[PDB]
Amino acid sequence: SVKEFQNLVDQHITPFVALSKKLAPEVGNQVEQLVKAIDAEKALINTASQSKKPSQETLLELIKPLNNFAAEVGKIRDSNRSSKFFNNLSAISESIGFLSWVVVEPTPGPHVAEMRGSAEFYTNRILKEFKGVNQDQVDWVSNYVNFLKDLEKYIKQYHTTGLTWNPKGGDAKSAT
Amino acid sequence: SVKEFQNLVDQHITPFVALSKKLAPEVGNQVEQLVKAIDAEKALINTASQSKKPSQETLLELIKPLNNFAAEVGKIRDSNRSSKFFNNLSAISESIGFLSWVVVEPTPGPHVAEMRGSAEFYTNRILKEFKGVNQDQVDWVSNYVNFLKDLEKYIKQYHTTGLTWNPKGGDAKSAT
Ligand SMILES: [Mg+2]
Repeated sequence: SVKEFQNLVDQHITPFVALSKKLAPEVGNQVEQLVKAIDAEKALINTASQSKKPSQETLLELIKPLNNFAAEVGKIRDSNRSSKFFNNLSAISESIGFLSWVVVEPTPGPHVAEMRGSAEFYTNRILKEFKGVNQDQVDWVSNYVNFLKDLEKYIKQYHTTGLTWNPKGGDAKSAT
Repeated sequence: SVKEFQNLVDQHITPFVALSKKLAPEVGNQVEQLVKAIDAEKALINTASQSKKPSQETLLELIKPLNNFAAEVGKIRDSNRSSKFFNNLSAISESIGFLSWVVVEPTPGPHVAEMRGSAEFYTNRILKEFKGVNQDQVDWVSNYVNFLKDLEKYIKQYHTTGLTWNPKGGDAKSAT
């Protein structure tokens, strides 16, 4: 259920947001958009639990808010090359497509795993630089990597071959 | 060497530019920014061939042009999610960090290979959709993927553990 998705946010994203704001202002701002995107994703999982799978045309419309937060995540990073936190900004900007697992079938889990590999290329740099030197950096990496690992496990149990829609539900081309 | 780098460009990038412009205007526009970045990368190779390795502060300034065109490649893709060629846009935007091999040590080749895996995640989608249907899409993929594979081979041969500087050269910040 959606509570299991929120449990992942509570466990990993919560502390991650705080560490992000503590590390640097532009990392905090980029992660605020990731959090807004994650909230939108939770809402789409809930809508899908209540609705018949929509047409491809309708699906392309439902994903728009997510893609717009992804544009901003990428813009903040690409415009901050001269940040002392560029590897942190990259870990997120180069793996924000994990959000698109909701329109991937039959491999939403592998879609997230691909994006975790891209995040890790940068977070491995952060650990090499900061292990034993800045515990906030180390814990920031742990929270994001664990979030992606646990998101893949959530997908594998609850949306194994694709986001779970409801064949007896209402029309997705709706909202509230 | 500068001439061998240009040879990669002639073999793979030049026909790729023609295919891009032919496929869609936004793909042609994104690829023209990629070419400007490759032109800047060739010039840095030339600079390094004739200059002593500069300070870390100076290296950060020398790569700004490259990074500026990379930001634009990303911007065009992120702004065109309505493109009927989004996988083509993503193959480039998600791998444009291959350009940064010029500041990576001792693993510039693995750096490009990591970016090639990100490009292939998207080009494999293009091939699955278009092999047997649109030879221009197939050839577009082949040229980009072969440019990255040949670039990794070029790095292995001429800049194995890092871009080659000249310890008996001039100042990188200026020429003759
Ligand atoms: Mg990007």
